Amino acid sequence: GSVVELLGKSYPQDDHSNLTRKVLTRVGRNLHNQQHHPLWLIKERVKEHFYKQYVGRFGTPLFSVYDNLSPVVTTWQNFDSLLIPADHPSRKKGDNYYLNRTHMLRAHTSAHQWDLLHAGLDAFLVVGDVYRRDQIDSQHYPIFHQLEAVLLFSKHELFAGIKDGESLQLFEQSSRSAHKQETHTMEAVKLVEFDLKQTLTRLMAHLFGDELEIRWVDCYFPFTHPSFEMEINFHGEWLEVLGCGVMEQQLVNSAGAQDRIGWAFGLGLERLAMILYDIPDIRLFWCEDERFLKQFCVSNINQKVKFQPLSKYPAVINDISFWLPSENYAENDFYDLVRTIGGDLVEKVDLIDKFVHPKTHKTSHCYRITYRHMERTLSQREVRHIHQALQEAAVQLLGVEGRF
Ligand SMILES: N[C@@H](Cc1ccccc1)C(=O)O
Repeated sequence: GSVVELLGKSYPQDDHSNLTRKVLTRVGRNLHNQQHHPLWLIKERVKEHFYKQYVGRFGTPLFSVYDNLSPVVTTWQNFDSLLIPADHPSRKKGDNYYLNRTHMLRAHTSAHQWDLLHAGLDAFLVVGDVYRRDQIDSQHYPIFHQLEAVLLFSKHELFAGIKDGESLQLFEQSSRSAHKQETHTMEAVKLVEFDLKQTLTRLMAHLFGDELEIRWVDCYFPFTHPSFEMEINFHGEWLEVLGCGVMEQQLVNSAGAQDRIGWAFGLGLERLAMILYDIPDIRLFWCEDERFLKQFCVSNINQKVKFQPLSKYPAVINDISFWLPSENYAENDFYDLVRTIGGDLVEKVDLIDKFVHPKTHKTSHCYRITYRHMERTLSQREVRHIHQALQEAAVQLLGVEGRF
């Protein structure tokens, strides 16, 4: 219709609006605040590291923790506050859940960094549900959870370890390099980067034990420089679990935190939980199967959980092919439709073939859908009927022409 009502507020619909009822109905579910949920367990262990295991020169900073911020944010909060350019590909309608042109469900917990800095906070964690439009497989879900951490330092704290530290400065006017921002001194950046990497290495040792294999990968974000991803070697592959870096000075200065340099990080809770607990499919976080959920009810949050694998059920594979409409088709629109109709019956969707017809000039797409339930065997009848409903919905709602 013309308006969406969410959390007591009204959003007029426009050309950017792309929310689905299934996604909207999970706003407020807050799995990260559900006692004994694995995502809540990871949040509680990370909070304990900051409460008891982080120490600086001036003692432990008191990190305040915000786990109940509304996910409805403006484009300015999600993008402009973090220096994301207007033409950046992360803003595309295909990849984000937009209530309208002005409001969206946050795609990251970094959407709250400016506001919390603007409130005068120098040490904080944000934990919350985040929303992205993407592909369907065992590692991707429309809703996932992140833990954000921000720590700011004055020159007095950063240089407290040396007698003439008061003569050193956070800022200078030089040039941006791979190692630093144009207005940062190398003296400050090396100390901030070291504290960021040391804190994260220690936290991973406090979540996983002492035999973990991690590596730092240099990368880019518009809101940090220098920036890194931490990867964990798991099942023979290097997997990214977080993004981090030295906060861009324009962001810190814009929020009113003058004379501070900071580090920031964003952890993917499902990515970490899937490695820490050997959870094979991200749909298990949303299931109500006691075989999965009972395993995370522990008396001490430091108990090493040894998750017991669930039985794996057979799959039913079906292909769906259709001619795309002349304009405006996006693969994410089809993936959203599969999530709406197929739901948690669908393990993955792969685009396996595309071609252009010589006479009509139309593009054909062929998608392979793997139906596999996490809790039971699927009947051939339920998959056949659901697959047919998906074909009808694609023609009616996406304007495709069936090749069926
Ligand atoms: N917001 C980034 C992670 C990040 C957070 C903080 C600093 C740098 C990177 C993401 O979602 O990938």
